[PDB]
Amino acid sequence: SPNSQYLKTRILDIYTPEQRAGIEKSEDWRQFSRRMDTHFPKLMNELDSVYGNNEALLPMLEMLLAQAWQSYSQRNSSLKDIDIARENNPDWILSNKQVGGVCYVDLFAGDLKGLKDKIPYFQELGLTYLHLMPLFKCPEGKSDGGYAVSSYRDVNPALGTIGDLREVIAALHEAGISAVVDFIFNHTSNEHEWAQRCAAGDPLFDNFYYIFPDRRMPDQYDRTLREIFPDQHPGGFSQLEDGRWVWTTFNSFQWDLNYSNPWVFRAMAGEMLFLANLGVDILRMDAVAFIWKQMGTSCENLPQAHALIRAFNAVMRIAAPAVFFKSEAIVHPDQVVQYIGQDECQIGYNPLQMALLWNTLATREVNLLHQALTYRHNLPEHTAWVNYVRSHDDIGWTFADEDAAYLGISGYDHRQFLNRFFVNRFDGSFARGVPFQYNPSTGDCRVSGTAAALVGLAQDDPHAVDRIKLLYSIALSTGGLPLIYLGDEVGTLNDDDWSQDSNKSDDSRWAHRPRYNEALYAQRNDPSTAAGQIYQDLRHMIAVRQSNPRFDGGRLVTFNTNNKHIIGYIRNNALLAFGNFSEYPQTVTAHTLQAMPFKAHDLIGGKTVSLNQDLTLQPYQVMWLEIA
Ligand SMILES: OC[C@H]1O[C@@](CO)(O[C@H]2O[C@H](CO)[C@@H](O)[C@H](O)[C@H]2O)[C@@H](O)[C@@H]1O
Repeated sequence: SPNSQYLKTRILDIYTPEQRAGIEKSEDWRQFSRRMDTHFPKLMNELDSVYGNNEALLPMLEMLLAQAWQSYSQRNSSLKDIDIARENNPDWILSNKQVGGVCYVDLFAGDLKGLKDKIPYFQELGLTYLHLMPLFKCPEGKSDGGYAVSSYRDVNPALGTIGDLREVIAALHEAGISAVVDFIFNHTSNEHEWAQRCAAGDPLFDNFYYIFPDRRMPDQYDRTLREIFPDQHPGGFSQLEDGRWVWTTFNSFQWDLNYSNPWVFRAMAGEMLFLANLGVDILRMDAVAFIWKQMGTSCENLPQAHALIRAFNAVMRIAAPAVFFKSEAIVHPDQVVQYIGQDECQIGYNPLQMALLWNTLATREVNLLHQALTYRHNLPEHTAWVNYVRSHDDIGWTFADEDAAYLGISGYDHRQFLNRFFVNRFDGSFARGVPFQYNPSTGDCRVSGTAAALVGLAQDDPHAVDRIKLLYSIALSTGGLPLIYLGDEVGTLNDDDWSQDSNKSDDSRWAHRPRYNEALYAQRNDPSTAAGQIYQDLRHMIAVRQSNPRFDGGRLVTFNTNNKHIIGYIRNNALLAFGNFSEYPQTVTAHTLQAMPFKAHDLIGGKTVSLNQDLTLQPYQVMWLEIA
């Protein structure tokens, strides 16, 4: 294997002697050279574990590094300052000051210029992080909400131009808001040039995807492949018009990229640099679990997948230190955590917590949630969870069967219950969700619907508003970077048109992808409306979180409340949080509280509370007691 010094000398070989001398003394080169020495060993090691003695590895590597230098050289000075800042503050992601939001540019603000006009609102809300959904060119009609990319460089014309995106990102930074976008690296649309040329037989794009002559191998692979959208097609393959079959983990119009080919990594790494230089702060690593395939395995979470992401991580450490990764791994808890590491994905969605928040609202029992916060919350140094209540996707019950077994709970039976409850097919349910991907051959099913629709706000359940505050209070205080599904802060309901839109009717996820509700946002300052109540509540908690140091970091210690309906935890040994998931008053006995100070101030309600006597919480009430 070649070393950093060797490769760097060859990188400089493109310059004339006179030029070279100049570069070798430049500041940019000094920084690039230093990072090369520090991080290249990791990049080489990761790529070697995956590609081994592949003849294309060395050539691809040198091509990628030359590209990395040009990219870093061209990188804007202001971005380089951020590189230096984060390179020296790896825990910026763990700060209590961070609070994020996510929205579709078209649905929330019309277009990019329109989104720029919303920035003042984002500041009003207190956001320091904004994830904008898929912005680039995609097939018209059906594109999986933009996740079927036809071009990584050309902005969706309906949203604006690449120039508009640059301005948006610049304006976000001016507003103290990091920009977060998707890095859809597991697949492209079947209309992407690479796909067309690969399928057409262009030798330059040979093996850029997985294409088979017939069902022989597809049938063998399908013996162990999980179905993500069984509604769209069985197994993981789709048939071409010419009869061949291509790997399509998701929709038929989304073709899985072939990372067993070194040139594919190089291609995507080039796309990462492009995004990096636009000023992106965090890249949402879409479908990280699926980037490596191996006959006989589930083709998820394989070793090479992790190795590749660590390789990608190394490239940013070298050519754009400010760019961090957000892992999207909605899988088994044991698998979810493996993507999180300073050298892999510094942060990642925490589906376990999100899933259990909803579970607890249904069962009124915090057992599973307590278990999770107790044994699966804390993370390695320099990494953090992205805690959320809802997302652009359905809700999957990804808790661990093994964990549930410890508590005497049957995973399969429990999910059947949860599914029925949230789609209003259970007596007394307050939820008004919609089914998503019911798989007849497995019994699995997910749930679609907005936070408000799932808590009963559609029918005006008097407990709806409090349930929302409760769910969000936990994502906001357990430790990690909280993410607000923009629209939830005013109690936005489901979209009542998607079911009849032929481009959406077969994807119930559009039920919880409503447009900006002008009427609800116009009520956010009125305490008599649900929108105002929800808004002022969330805004208050956001304010408290960002200003109070007791919330800093991502570590927590659970507290036994001795009440199966009340969750309890302590942050920094100074903030004691209680959450009542029962629609009835619930009590934490004075006996249970004997070790606590006699009185404590509650940041939620603002009152001083007595802990030397039974503490009775109102239905769905949450308390943030300062115990130190
Ligand atoms: O249920 C309404 C509507 O949802 C769609 C689109 O996602 O399918 C979902 O619901 C069906 C019936 O409950 C499930 O069988 C299916 O698996 C699930 O995705 C539409 O097909 C249906 O009309």
